[PDB]
Amino acid sequence: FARATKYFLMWDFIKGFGLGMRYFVSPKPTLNYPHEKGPLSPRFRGEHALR
Amino acid sequence: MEYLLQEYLPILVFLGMASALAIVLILAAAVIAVRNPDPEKVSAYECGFNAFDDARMKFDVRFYLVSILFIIFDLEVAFLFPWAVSFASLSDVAFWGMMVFLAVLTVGFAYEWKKGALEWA
Amino acid sequence: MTSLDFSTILPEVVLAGYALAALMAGAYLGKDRLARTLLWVTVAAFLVVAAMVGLGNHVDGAAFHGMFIDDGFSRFAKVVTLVAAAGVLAMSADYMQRRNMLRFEFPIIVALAVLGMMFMVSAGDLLTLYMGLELQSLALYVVAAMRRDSVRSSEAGLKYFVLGSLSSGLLLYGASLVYGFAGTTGFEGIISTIEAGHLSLGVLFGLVFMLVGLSFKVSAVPFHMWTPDVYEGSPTPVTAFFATAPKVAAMALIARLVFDAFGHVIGDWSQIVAALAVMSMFLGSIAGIGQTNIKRLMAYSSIAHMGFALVGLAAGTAIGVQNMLLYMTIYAVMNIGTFAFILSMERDGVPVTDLAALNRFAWTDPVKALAMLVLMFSLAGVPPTLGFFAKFGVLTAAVDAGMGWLAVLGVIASVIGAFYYLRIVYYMYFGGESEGMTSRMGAVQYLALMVPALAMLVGAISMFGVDSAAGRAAETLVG
Amino acid sequence: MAEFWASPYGFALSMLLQGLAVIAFVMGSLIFMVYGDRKIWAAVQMRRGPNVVGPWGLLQTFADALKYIVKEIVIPAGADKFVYFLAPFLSMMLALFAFVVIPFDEGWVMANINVGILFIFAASSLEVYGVIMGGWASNSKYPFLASLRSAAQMISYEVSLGLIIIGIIISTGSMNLTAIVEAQRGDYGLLNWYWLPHLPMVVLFFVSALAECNRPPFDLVEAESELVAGFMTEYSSTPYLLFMAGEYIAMYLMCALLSLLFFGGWLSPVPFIADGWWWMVIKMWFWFYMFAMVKAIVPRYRYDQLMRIGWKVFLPLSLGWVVLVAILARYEILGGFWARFA
Amino acid sequence: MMTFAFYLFAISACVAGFMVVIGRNPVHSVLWLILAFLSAAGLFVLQGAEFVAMLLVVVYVGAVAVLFLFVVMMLDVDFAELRYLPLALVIGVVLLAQLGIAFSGWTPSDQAESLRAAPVDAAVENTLGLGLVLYDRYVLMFQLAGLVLLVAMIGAIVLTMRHRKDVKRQNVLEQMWRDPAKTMELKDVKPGQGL
Amino acid sequence: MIGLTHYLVVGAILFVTGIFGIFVNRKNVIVILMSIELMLLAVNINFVAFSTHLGDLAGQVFTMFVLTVAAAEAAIGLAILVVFFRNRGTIAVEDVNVMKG
Ligand SMILES: [Ca+2]
Repeated sequence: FARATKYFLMWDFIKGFGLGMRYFVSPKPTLNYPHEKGPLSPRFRGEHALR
Repeated sequence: MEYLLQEYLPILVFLGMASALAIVLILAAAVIAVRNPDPEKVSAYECGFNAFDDARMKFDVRFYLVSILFIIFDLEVAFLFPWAVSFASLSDVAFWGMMVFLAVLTVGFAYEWKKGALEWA
Repeated sequence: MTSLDFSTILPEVVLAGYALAALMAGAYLGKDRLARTLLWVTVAAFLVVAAMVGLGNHVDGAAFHGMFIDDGFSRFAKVVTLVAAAGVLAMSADYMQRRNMLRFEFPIIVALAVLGMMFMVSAGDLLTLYMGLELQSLALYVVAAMRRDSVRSSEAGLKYFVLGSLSSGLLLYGASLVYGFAGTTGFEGIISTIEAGHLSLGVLFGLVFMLVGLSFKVSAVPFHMWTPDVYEGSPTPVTAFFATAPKVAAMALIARLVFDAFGHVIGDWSQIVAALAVMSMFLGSIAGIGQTNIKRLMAYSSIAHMGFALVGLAAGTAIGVQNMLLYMTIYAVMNIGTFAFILSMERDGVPVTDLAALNRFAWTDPVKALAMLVLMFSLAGVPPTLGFFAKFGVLTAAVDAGMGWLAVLGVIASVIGAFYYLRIVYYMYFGGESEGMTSRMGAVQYLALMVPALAMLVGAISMFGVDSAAGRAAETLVG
Repeated sequence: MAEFWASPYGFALSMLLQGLAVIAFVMGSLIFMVYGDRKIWAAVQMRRGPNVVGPWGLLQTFADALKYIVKEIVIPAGADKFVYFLAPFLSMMLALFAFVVIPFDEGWVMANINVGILFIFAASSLEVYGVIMGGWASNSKYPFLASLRSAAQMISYEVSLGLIIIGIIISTGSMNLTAIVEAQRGDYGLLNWYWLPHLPMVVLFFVSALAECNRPPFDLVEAESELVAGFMTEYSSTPYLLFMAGEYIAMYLMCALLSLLFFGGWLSPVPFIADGWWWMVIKMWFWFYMFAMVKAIVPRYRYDQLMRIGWKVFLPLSLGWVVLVAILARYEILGGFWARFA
Repeated sequence: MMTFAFYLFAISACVAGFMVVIGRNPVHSVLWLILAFLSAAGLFVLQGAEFVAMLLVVVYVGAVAVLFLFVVMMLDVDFAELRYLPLALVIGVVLLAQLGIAFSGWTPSDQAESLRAAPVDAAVENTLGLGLVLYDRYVLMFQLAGLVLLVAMIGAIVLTMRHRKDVKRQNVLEQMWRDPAKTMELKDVKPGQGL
Repeated sequence: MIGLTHYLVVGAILFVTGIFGIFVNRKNVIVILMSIELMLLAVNINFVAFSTHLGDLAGQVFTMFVLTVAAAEAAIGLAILVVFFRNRGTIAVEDVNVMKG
């Protein structure tokens, strides 16, 4: 019954909308490539070179 | 009639206008884009492998019965539009006659539901 | 709607109320476990409604701005329809259960068909005629096709639906022309405008379209070809229904239309009705000779008998209508008796329908063959049977109207038709080598054979006021 | 100029100019709808969305549109060629065509007809034929399956769509769209709008609008994870562009209807600010924002489960509401709160 | 102009109707049929019967789509290669000619004006006018129409209803009642322990 | 100038076309159902044409009820066709022919 009542009032959809809006106004982790780059550790295996 | 000229002629005019806009958009690529068809390009898509057959075979429609009942319910609701528009002027018979009409509808709807006609074949 | 309007249509509301309540009771309290109970409550309901229609004191009138006419004519027709419908259901109950055909919705569909028939015979308006006819027709298509595993039931429904819809379209097209000419759908308005000096081709076209549309429902030639296939394909209980109640309602409707809307142009429509009657009498008689299936034979029997009934209407008189009413009453009784026997026919526990199965049946079950003998001579119109007096009445109306040529043609076709009824008697009593057909009849089905068979002889002594009742009913219509 | 604007020509030009105003608004809004739709999903998805093509990505839709104009039209070998090109044409044309009766302000309507509600229903439902015919005419299995789903979708949301709004007609006493707005005028700003007396039908209309627009959770005729692109799998370049244009124009029409039927159209939510077309556009874009947010937060139904909602939930509820509203309006319960007719 | 509007709708309907019955492609017949109904709706508007013009489109847009469903459900196996036509065209022409001759001399009865049950009022909109007579004067027909529709409901279910008993089905309410707390639980499995 | 005769002529053409569709069709029963719908559409054209030219609403009232029966007829027609297709595997008109004589 409690679960039936909450589904009638669309509570699961309301919670999703609220969660979506919390993400909506939150900072984005997106990098602004090519101006901003991902992190590389010293161990990173990239292009080969002869020293 | 004035009502026809003032209100319905614009619908006919805009029907042509919206049609012209849609047609011009199709012809834009037909005239500008490069056309280079070949047998592989124009073959049917089925995710990279050739289709087993085309789409001109019989196919069971598991909601066929609900679609038949859709036709019936469409006419039932149609009788409500003149009633709703005339609601202010309805007589006592005109009002309760609709209630009887809707009660007969609900008996039919309760019969469909109880029979199981709303579950797919 | 006034309280006087509602009182007038009360028998129809009672039937409609029962059909709705029965639908919910069947749906919610057992479905097919109530099928047998709903069938027998429907039989009681038909008889109760007939008592409301036919008993007590009645004063003729109209309701709903003349759209519904409650007169002696409509009351005569309703009673016969309801009692014939009750008889068909009662006699078929055991058969349908044994054959696993009794859905709890079958009684309800029949009840709504009868409801449509009740509005047909009381129509005082083109729209009332249409809505009553269509409620009946739609219910008849369904029961024609209700044996789902039978390809022949499916084809019977398909042929009936397509051709019934075509006839309905022709009826509507003529009804639209009549409305355009007269400016109204009410028959009292229509009759006043359709008169000798004002019959344009348009309004005469309307009458032809309406007449042809209706003449389909009584299987008048050449609007008959549906009948043999539909009679054969549909379940025998449903065939028995088609043969009795719809034909009575449809015949009364035609009389209602031609007298209450076209009553001042009798000369114009009488000739058309006569031509339909002639073609139906001869084709039904001639085509019946070539039948080996008993159900398909009854269709041609039905077509020929409707031709004779149309002879009474072609007279265009109160006596013609009176005798058409009596003819339809006697015809319905005869078909109830015959289809009671046809339902019983079976070999090795499966139903059988071929005529050769009747060979030497009189030496298997003497009383049933004797009943069948009286019915076949009654259908052939041979004295002393009540079937003869039915033909005598319509022939009397024809001669009375200066249409002896029609009466002469009618009796000649009767002679040709008498052959295939005589042949059934020949098979039963001195036919060829027997294949073991047995007649399985319960008490109710048994009485559905004997009582109509007795009525064919007892009715020869006294009609018990039915002939006098038909005369009063005809007067209210014709005036 | 008076000698001109009274003539047949000045009358003929007036209609054409009015028609261009509608096309300009609907097509111009289409630039920002596709952009705004994508920006809203991205914001909910911890990302940016289009932000490089023009300032903050604001020219993205121009780039997309132009790309299709110079993209090759591929015609499937086995396709029914006339019906193949008729389907996209109907999809875009009819959605735009429905706006001919949409009012945006007092007197800002191209066609002020008495049956405006029914005309909307006629045009929007006929638009579904583009999806049904587009899928079938391609003559391949995935578009064929989507074609049947489109017919199923119509049967699901239309059976109760009429009933959902019958209450608003009862309260108004008219099917004229302008009349419905005027019935929501009063001394209490937004408290006179129909969303309040018909609160249940706002939910039912919004959900039905999502299904009518093939939008999540009812994006079943495309359904990428099941059908590759559904009815559009075999369409390219501008014919494909027309299907997307029609999808957004149909969505924009539902945003107009939501605002007209339930939120007073161009009326001001507060008494002290003036009424005008600005309120209509603000409400239309709020409801578009709701369309975009839903796409970002819901999964997809099975199309048999959509049919359950239409027939076993919406149909009994809308039917019950119509009867309830009729009683409340007939007896003027709460002093004609549901009886706005004169 | 009214003349141009009539012939646009008139030619469209008559041509569309012909294409419905003589074309060999059943899906093309479906699309011709909807064009005929739209064209007839255009004619109805010209005459001022706007409600039945709009009602006709609303009803038959859905109904024609259902017809498409049955065409593809029962599609013939010879789609790629999909009579007494000469005599039939002769009887059709004869019937059409007879109707044209009857309509040449059409004139209503001189009493037709006085017999109108529901005279039209110029100041009343079409939908309101119909609503004033449909549910009061024609209340008996209104109720019979409901029963006509009920018979169709019963018949369709009686004739055709059946359900596959070999496919997997879910009860939606039982799906929505599934409690995650009850359906999943954590177990303390000791090292070396199997089932 | 468009008068009543113009609409009656259109109605007559559609009516004869719909009747023609029934008795010339061989390959599909659904197309017969379409022809029946054409025939009933022609009837409504007559009723609407007579209604508006007489200044009477009865013909428009009649049209609403013709649509009601048309809807019921289509529902039952398709249902009967479904049971035939299940029993025969075809819906060709020429295959509805087992009963004859
Ligand atoms: Ca009379």
